[PDB]
Amino acid sequence: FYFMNQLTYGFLLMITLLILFSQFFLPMILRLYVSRLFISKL
Amino acid sequence: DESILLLTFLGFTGLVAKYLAPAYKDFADARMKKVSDVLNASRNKHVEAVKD
Amino acid sequence: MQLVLAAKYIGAGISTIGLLGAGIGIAIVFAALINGVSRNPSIKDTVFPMAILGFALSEATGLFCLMVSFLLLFG
Amino acid sequence: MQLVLAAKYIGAGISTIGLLGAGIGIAIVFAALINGVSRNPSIKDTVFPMAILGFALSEATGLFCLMVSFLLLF
Amino acid sequence: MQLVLAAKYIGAGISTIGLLGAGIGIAIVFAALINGVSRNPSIKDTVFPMAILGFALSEATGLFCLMVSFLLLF
Amino acid sequence: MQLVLAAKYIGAGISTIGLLGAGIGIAIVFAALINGVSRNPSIKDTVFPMAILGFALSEATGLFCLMVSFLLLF
Amino acid sequence: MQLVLAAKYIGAGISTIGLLGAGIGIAIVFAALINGVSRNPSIKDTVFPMAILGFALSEATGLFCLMVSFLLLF
Amino acid sequence: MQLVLAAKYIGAGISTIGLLGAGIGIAIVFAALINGVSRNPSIKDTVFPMAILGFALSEATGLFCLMVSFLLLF
Amino acid sequence: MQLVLAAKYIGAGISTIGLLGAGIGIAIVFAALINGVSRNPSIKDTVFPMAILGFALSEATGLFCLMVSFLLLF
Amino acid sequence: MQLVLAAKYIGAGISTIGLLGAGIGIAIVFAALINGVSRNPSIKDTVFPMAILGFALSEATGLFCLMVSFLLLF
Amino acid sequence: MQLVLAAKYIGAGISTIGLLGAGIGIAIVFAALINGVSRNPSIKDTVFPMAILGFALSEATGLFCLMVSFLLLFG
Amino acid sequence: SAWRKAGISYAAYLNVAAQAIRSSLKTELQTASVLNRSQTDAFYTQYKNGTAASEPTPI
Amino acid sequence: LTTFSLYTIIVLLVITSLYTLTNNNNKIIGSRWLISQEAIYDTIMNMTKGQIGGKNWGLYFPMIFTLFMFIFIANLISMIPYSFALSAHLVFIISLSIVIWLGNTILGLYKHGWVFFSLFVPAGTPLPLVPLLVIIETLSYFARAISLGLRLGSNILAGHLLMVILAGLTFNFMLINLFTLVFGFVPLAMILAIMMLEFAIGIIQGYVWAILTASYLKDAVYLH
Amino acid sequence: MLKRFPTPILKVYWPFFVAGAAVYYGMSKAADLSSNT
Amino acid sequence: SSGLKLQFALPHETLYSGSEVTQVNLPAKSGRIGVLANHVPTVEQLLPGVVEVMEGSNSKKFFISGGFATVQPDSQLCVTAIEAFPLESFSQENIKNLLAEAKKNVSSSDAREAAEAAIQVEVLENLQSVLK
Repeated sequence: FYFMNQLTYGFLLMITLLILFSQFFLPMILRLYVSRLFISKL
Repeated sequence: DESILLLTFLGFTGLVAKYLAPAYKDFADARMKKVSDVLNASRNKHVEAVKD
Repeated sequence: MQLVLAAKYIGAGISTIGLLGAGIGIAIVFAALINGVSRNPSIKDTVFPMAILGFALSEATGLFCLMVSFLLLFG
Repeated sequence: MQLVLAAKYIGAGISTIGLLGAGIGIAIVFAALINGVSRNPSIKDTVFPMAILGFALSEATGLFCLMVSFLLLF
Repeated sequence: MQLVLAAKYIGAGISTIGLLGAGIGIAIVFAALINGVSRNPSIKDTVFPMAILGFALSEATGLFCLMVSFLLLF
Repeated sequence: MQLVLAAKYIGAGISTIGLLGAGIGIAIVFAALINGVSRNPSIKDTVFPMAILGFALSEATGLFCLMVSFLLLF
Repeated sequence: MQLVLAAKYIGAGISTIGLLGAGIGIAIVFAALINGVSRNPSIKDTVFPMAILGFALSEATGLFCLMVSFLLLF
Repeated sequence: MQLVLAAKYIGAGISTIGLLGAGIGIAIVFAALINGVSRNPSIKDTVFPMAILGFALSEATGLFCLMVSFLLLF
Repeated sequence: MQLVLAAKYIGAGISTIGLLGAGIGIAIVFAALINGVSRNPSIKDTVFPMAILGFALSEATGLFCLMVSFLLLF
Repeated sequence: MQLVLAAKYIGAGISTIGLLGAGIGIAIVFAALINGVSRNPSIKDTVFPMAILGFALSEATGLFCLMVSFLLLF
Repeated sequence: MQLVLAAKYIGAGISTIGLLGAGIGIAIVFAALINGVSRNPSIKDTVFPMAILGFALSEATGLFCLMVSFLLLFG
Repeated sequence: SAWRKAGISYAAYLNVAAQAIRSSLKTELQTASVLNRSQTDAFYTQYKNGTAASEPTPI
Repeated sequence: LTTFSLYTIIVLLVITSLYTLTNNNNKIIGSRWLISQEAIYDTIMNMTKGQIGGKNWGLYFPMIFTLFMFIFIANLISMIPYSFALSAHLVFIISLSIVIWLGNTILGLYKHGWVFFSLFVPAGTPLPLVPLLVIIETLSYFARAISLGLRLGSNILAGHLLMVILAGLTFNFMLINLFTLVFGFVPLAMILAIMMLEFAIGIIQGYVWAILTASYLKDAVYLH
Repeated sequence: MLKRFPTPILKVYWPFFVAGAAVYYGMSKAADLSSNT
Repeated sequence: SSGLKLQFALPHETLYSGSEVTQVNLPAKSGRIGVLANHVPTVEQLLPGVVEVMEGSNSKKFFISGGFATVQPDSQLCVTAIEAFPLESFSQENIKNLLAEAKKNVSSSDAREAAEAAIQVEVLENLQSVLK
């Protein structure tokens, strides 16, 4: 029945979270990594 | 029929507030104090290096 | 209808012995527990919550067994 | 309805032999108990309350199995 | 209703082989006793009471099994 | 036709005991987990996911039976 | 109506194999007896009487299986 | 014709439990894995590549019978 | 008449679970590989062809079993 | 006579899994090979023809089962 | 009595896999054979008669089952 | 065999093993270091709490 | 409108509700809501650093992150009793596994091509089982594909429907005669243990998904 | 809000996107061949 | 390490001490154990028998009167024992057998002498395998 429905909105939100977490949520914590490392190393 | 699983959920979350919440509280407090202590100590150390 | 609930009862019968690995499983966990304290005496209070971890989830599989035998007995 | 009580009877028959692995497991419990006390006689009856407790709750599986067979007879 | 006493008989037959678990396991406790005292000849018959206790309760499983078979026989 | 629903029920019953193979398997993982730590106490966190990971691989095999029961149940 | 003695005979057929692994178990007793004495030759008369004690009132319980195969044969 | 799909239902029921020992067997690979690193800590990421290989092959034993259940489902 | 193809389905059901033993078998061909090669890390290239020798010709026998199912399905 | 060919089909189904005796059995020989060379690499080819000799006259016994299947199929 | 030849057929089918009790059993002897010579390389010519002696009187018992199957096929 | 119960300690087990190995010597290769290595000349005397005396026996 | 796509919108709202309200004004100190995300990032980081072990190991580290978190969050919403099954749509999860497997095959053929078919020979073997070792490989090659999907949703679909029908147990136990209230505490603790199992069958199974496709990434990227 | 970074998802994650489009086309074939059950 | 550090040590002359080696072959309590360049840290008591030491060079054949093999966790295997031995020259049949008969005679004496003489018969019969 809703094979197209679930599949298409799942594809959209999968590629959405791909680009979203990639561009946003991994480097927003990698900034914390590099910041704490650069303060500790001076 | 479905509110009984809700009752198990409420009792389980009560046990979570009894058991899991102070443990994660203490883990977060310990890591917080550790990172804050190291971050203060490195700064004080190279302040003393500036004084040297 | 003179046959279906009788077959339900024998289906609850064959779905009762799958907790066989309950009566093995947790027990042989305890067996290594008896080994674990024997070759290492001060690890007992270390391992026994983990072993009771190694109890609990280890037996509940067999629970699934008899709840099939609880459902096809009744519905 | 001549078939259904007889089917309850053979259902209690097939729901009886779950104590096979129960006896196997408690035998492995006592076997490791002998092997543990052979290498540790010094700690014998500290393990043994825990050993017999795990024995109790672990044989209780087959106990519940044949009382399921009992209620399936009834 | 010729089927029902016949099915009692075959239910008795299938409710026999749970003692096979006892029939294995009450031997292996004494087998581990052989092994343990061959390892440790110091403590032979202070765990032989525990060994025959595990024997007794471990073959009581098969006792329960064939008495289920006997009560479904008659 | 009066048998095919009964055939679904007893086919669900014979499909059920596959979780048996989970319920033994996970156990020896925990047993090896004890022999991950009895002989090596300093490595247990190393195997604290790595044992239970194996749990989730064995448990799911048991979980791949009863629901094969359930589609024949429903 | 000649179903019931046929069922008695197949009931003797299913009350039969519940000694089989019992014949394994006493056997591994003897293997353990080898692990008794090929490892520890000094333990032999310490074990082998009591060990064959372990080889008796163990396996006779398994022999109970085939004597059930007589009482429904008659 | 109300009987042939009944028989393929119970044929899917008997072709279910072939996972059983495989659901054991992957675990026993894991058992050796817990005795692999607790014995040898510096092989931890050498065996765990091939062992999880040997996991999947031990899956490849006991999975296809499962889908024999599904194709006989349809 | 309706049973000649219905029985082929249940024969395909029973004639598939032989991989079960493969699900027990080749596992130790990996698992004794583990505690073998954890015991000697640089025996690996010595044994990993031999193990994948001792895998393959020990597995295909079970792969015969469902093959006997396949011809019995078609 | 309409039933005897389907009976032979399910007879080929039940005369199938004696390769189970291979499907674990010969595999454990290779398992004993692995340990048998991991602790002892210089005694590989001392055993390895003879051991693979011990392959054949085991596994062929299991092969007997499925050729029985053919004489109960054709 | 129209079934009794098919009864013999399927009785031969359920008396076929007793070679299972051969097909594993002698194999463990071969396992022990390795456990002879990998443990004791000076025991091989000691054990290689006896172990292959330990072949016959094991697996022939399993052979019994299928030859019973043979006398349950035609006999 | 049952030297652990009846005979020697394991150090003395290997000592008797060394005495048998050096006893199985080539007499050309059995040097003076071998015979002096087996020159068991130590004398043990068990004293008591009152500093009593046992026999100075050849070990 | 579909409740399923609305549930995916609720998932994205929780994704907003994991970092924006977490981060108090971009602070170094790492508050309590951020410690959990730190632990997740580290336990995926140190995992796939050792798993695929490549010089180019981090290049799929966001992907191995974001394929986890979907299963991590969607098994935190169906945990509610009054809810509909999120990831128990086996067509969806198995199709996700099909997408990941086919992307792995296209990556391996674009990276290696004909020598990507050199994965069919794991080790040197003597002759009468050299092609057969390929075949059981190919027999496992789609089994590498099919199982990982057909092993996640069949977990979750087996769980909550359990807590449906065993709720029916409490509809079949606490509806017979009044002495069912006597010693009727053990089905409550049994469903408690099933919920303990359900958090595991969400979280740890999502990690199983992650670790198995991480192994499959090392399979497809690196020819042995 | 969050500092947007040009993290590589087009020059890296192409074949999984290609596989998603191909599975959409396979679902077109399936829902035009097996959705009438 | 590439290879292994063998510390083959005796009370009179420690022959190898961290010598780089590929394989050791030693009669321990569990039987003849061959150990390659890497191994688990493992402690074994050594039965008197033939040790074969294979290196980058060929494999030397020594007899050992028992001892201990201990894998120091830096892959340094220490063989700590008593007796070294040539190819076969130190072994002489007339020396062994004429003493072995007398040792079977002393094995009939009191248990302090009998157990030790039984050990000596065992060692000389193991040395018969060195006579080969």
